[PDB]
Amino acid sequence: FGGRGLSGTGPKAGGPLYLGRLVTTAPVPPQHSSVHTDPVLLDFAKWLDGKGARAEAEAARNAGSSSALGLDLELPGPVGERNLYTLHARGRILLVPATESGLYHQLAAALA
Amino acid sequence: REAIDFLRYYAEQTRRTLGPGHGPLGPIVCISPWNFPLAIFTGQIAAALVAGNPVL
Amino acid sequence: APAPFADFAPPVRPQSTLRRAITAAYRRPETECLPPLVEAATQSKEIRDAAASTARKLIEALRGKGVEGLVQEYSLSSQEGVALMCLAEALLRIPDTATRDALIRDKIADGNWKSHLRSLFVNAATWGLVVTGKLTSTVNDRSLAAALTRLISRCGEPVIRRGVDMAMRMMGEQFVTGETIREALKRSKELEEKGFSYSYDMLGEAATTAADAERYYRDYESAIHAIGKASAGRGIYEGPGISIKLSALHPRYSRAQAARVMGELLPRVKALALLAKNYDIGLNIDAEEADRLELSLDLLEVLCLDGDLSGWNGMGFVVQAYGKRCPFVLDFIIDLARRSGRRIMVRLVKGAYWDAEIKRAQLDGLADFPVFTRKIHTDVSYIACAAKLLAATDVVFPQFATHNAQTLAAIYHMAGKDFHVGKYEFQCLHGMGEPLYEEVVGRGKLDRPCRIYAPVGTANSSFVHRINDPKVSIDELIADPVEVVRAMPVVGAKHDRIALPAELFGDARTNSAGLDLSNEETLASLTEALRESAAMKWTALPQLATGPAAGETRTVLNPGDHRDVVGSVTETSEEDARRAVRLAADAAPDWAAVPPSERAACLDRAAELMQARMPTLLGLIIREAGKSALNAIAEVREAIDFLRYYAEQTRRTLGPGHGPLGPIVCISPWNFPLAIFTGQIAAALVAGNPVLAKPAEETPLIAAEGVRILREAGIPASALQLLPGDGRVGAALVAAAETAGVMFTGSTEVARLIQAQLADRLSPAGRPIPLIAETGGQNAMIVDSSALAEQVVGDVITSAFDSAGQRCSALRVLCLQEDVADRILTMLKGALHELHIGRTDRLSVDVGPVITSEAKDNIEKHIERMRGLGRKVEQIGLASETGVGTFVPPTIIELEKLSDLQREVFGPVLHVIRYRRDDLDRLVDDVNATGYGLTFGLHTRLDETIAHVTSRIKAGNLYINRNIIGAVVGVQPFGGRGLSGTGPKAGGPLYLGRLVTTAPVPPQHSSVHTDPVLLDFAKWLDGKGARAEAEAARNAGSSSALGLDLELPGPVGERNLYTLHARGRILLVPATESGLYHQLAAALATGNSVAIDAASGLQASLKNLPQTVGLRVSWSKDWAADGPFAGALVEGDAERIRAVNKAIAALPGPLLLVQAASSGEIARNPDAYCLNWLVEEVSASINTAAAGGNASL
Ligand SMILES: Cc1cc2nc3c(=O)[nH]c(=O)nc-3n(C[C@H](O)[C@H](O)[C@H](O)COP(=O)(O)OP(=O)(O)OC[C@H]3O[C@@H](n4cnc5c(N)ncnc54)[C@H](O)[C@@H]3O)c2cc1C
Ligand SMILES: O=C1CCc2cc(Cl)ccc21
Repeated sequence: FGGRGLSGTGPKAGGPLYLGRLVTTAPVPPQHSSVHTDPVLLDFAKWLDGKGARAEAEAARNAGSSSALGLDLELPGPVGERNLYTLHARGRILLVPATESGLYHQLAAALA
Repeated sequence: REAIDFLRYYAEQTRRTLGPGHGPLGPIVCISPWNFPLAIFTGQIAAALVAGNPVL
Repeated sequence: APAPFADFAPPVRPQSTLRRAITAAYRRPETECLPPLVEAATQSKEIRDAAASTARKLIEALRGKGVEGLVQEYSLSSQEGVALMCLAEALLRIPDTATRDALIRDKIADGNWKSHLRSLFVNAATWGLVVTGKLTSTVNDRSLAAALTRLISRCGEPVIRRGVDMAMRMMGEQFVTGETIREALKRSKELEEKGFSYSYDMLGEAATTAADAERYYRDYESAIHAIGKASAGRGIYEGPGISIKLSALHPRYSRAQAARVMGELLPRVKALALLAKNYDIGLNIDAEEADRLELSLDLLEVLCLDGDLSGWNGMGFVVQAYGKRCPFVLDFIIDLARRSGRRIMVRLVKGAYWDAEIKRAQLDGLADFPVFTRKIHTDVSYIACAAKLLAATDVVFPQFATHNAQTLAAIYHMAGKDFHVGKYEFQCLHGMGEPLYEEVVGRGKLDRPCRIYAPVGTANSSFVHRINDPKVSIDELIADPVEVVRAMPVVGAKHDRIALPAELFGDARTNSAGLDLSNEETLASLTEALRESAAMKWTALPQLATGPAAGETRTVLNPGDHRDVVGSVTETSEEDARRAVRLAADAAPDWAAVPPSERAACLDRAAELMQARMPTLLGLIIREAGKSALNAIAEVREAIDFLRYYAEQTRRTLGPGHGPLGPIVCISPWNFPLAIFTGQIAAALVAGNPVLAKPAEETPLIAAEGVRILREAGIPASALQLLPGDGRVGAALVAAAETAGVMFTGSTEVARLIQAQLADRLSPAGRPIPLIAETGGQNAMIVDSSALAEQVVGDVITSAFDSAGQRCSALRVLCLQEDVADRILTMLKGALHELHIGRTDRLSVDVGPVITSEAKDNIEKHIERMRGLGRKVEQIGLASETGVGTFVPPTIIELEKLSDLQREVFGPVLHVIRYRRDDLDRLVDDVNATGYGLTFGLHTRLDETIAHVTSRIKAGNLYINRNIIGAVVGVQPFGGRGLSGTGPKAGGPLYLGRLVTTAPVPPQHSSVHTDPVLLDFAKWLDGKGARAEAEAARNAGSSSALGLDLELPGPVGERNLYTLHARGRILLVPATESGLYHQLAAALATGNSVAIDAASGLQASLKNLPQTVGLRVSWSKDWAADGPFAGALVEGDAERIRAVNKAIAALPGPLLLVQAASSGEIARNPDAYCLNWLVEEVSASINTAAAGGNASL
């Protein structure tokens, strides 16, 4: 339970991301993964590689893999009901970088 | 029931995930509403506690 | 000049009565196999009670006595358990224990596991089976990576150490008896002292190359010495033996290669048997696929009659009770034992290849399966065959391999009280059967010996699963399959949920039937039919509506041997071609008036005729087109499938409002001279159009026979005219004023010439003349380090060199991940040199000629250019006999970059490039950058790579973990994008709608998804006051089938998906603002972006677009600079449409599917622009047996 916009910050109560917010290093929640890779992230990583920013291109690819964007799960519940849980893009992320590499890392995270 | 489910859910989620590298924040202030005065009260507190934080 | 087909497939020896009885049973209906097995397996009430009691006692012992404890101790999820075992396997690839323990403590236990160790999860499908009992073909590596991170961060080093110790015990001691034969022998002493014996299996099968066969040979030879040394004179019953697989000892172990098998494989088996003889140990020949059974009998017969092997009774042979031939095979073996005086060791098994046999028989369209389809039938078969064996213990040594306590008990009591070591034995698998047979071996138990099948190296129906299932009672486990089967309503009924090959498509249509080229009766019958076909005076004539026409006559030659004259073609004059079109125009109303179901009945009758005539048609295709027998079967099957598929699609769709175009020119290629020929013509005909059939100049005879068959089936002469000849005939047909549509399959360059000719003309209704053009592909396959090299090599060899690479789908560029490139390349070159190239009237020929000398010269010029550039070129050496025809040796060329390849080379030429893992996405970019988009293959076990690659590749036909050729009608609807074609896909549901002036709604053609940019545009339209256009936009959003996602019925072990995607960027050439809005709505509703003609002057009509729509809109002054486009929408009067259609035809790159409407038509007709032609069909075929088995089966 929990919404977006004026309805709150997330993560959802009674959901698998909740405890991760209450620790300084978040764990990987159960079933939290996705085989989808954001295609713009991929385009960004190739651009970084063509630019010689090999550390950032590597970081971008790793972000694309570890992102759980596109997760699409059915949760156990009662008969006669289908309860679905999905991870989507949040929207537009404000990036406040200080350095070029910081910007590449933030952009990779947001694009992924 | 919702309070009970929060307790057991966050307990199981902890058993599935939390290890020594997932350090706590420290004291967490949990401010709850009057419309779910047990369930949301318990859910926030249980989550903060089981993640290793003392709760106000 | 050798007489055609005189040496097609002579058997290894004349088939004895006993051998013919085996062959007769090959695919015998299950209801006919089972009654005699029931009768043979019947035992007395007293014995049945005694057996049920013994089986109960065994099962009670079993249930009253690893990975699951680990999962419990650390609270692991299933994915965590699998991921842990994959980690442990990887850590065990580190040889030095202290080095591994340091890595765990210092790097792995701290979360850094990816940097220190190819995906960790390449074998996760195996570990998944271990952990969960469930099999997947591919691996969710992102889930496993998350799970591994989670479990390490939660549990740390202790869980890793426990996982490592568990995997080491399982892989070193439970999956195998030992990593080496010396180790396996050391570990066998314990159970040999308790009364077991051993048969060692040096893990080895399916040799791909001569070098691999030689490696397996020396593994067997070295093992025989080690086992014989250890046996130390214990003899064949008390002492250990060896088991071999014939497929390990020769890379071409098949009936088609029987001469090489007898000449090259047999001496190797003899040499190993001679060594086993000198040590007096057992040497057992394992049983493999059903199409190798009878071939293996020829080896068994020679060996048992070879006097050099006399005095030794250690030769053994497996027979599989799940096979319908098993009792007849046993009759043959028992007789062979009597004749030879050798006491043949006969291992009775149920069988290990069940899933693969079901899939293979379905793929091959054969009459029935060579195995039973109900497990209980295999159990009855087993017991029946045990009865036969137990009656012959004086001449054979039965070896009852089973883990099923009920099966065991039935046979134990069937055998009765008299026993001595050497009379018979049981057998079981190492690390699986010992708990059961610990209750059997030894004077304190049942006092019967058991031989353990011992591997050596580095299913809810199963007894082993059911024994561990608490919901399965002992009563269920000791149920007598013989009496259960006897009591069924139909004894031997096929399994309800498995389709016979003929019924693969259920009520939709009848699957075409193939021929079993491993069946000696079929081969003998086919030899005669093929020879007879070569004595026929095949002709092709201009067959006009008014009768055959006179013309210039030339001979048609076998491309594999120009001395072999196949027939005569009389070619069509340009004047008669033009007359044919006028005759078709005159006859068009009469054919259009034949009701669609009757037109479809013509197609169905032609399919029956082609099916009946298949053997004769095969012989013609083999000799006229240079095809192998197998490829000719596939081609006739495809023609049958087209006929039946388009007939069914007609019955599903066509009514009187779907008016025909008029005369359709069908230009077909030489590489599928019957199937593509038939498919184009059948579709046009059944859509109500009269057809001018222009076959390739190289292959007119089979075309004439196809027309003869269609006319015999009821197509009137005026509706189907045959116009043999060269491109002048094709050009005359295309240019004829009354030509209303063209279906072309051939080169992109000729398609472009046709498009330019058609651009000058409009239909009677003022629309562009439809062109369906299927053209080339520069087809790639990407292979990552998770793929199985042997599967890859087989699929590459087939995809690249089948039909001499003269498939439009043929594999042109193989992309190998760098880490595995050298190993796969070495195996590929080795497999290349096992191919037999020659005239195709021999079953042993793998690759035939290319079609003409000009084709040969063009291909060879490419190869020499690459060789001149310093590229490594691998070529098979050709025999001198190829000189009389036009052959190109199968060739492998290693390229530096995909850009080194600049043109489609239509021959048996595989290009290989290597890529770094991190460059996969750029590689997909480079593949797409050719502009082609026909077939594409991906070999990987990793879901993340599948999702990534298949979401980025732009190709019409995708293939996962299989070859990329032989697309099946209605299963992999065939056709690509870009330079590869206009679409719609042949053998797909959009095809017929292109051949009528008003397209029907295809079966299953809808989508509940609405393009969101369409929706934003419709809101913008309403904001601007364009209320009618907004409504039309919303209607287009609903009518669009973008997002359609279907699974098509096909064989087990494969998932065949059909999806509708956006085409790409549509060129919009509007005339009015309202026209622009309607065009934009049509394009957006189908997921496309647009480039709008800037010369329209309508820029002010798109002020203030939402950003979402703006992102999809470009304005184009220079259309050729802003492409490639994927289609075009045009508005204007007839002169404007003609001028735009001519300008679009001049655009470089792909042939654009153009739709045109007048402004008034846009206002009047909601379907002025048809959305069928604004989406792109994609077919994806996933081999789900690829991990070794079939989960759902
Ligand atoms: C020592 C040993 C050596 C062997 N050597 C070979 C060999 O050389 N070649 C070979 O092919 N097999 C061989 N096998 C057999 C194969 O590997 C399986 O172990 C065997 O089929 C399992 O049968 P079962 O009596 O143990 O168990 P069960 O659970 O009784 O029988 C399972 C078997 O039933 C059959 N089956 C399952 N479902 C169906 C169905 N729907 N319709 C029809 N049949 C079905 C399959 O054959 C399956 O393996 C060998 C087995 C042993 C123990
Ligand atoms: O069949 C051929 C080869 C050349 C060609 C050109 C056109 Cl316009 C039509 C057909 C054909």
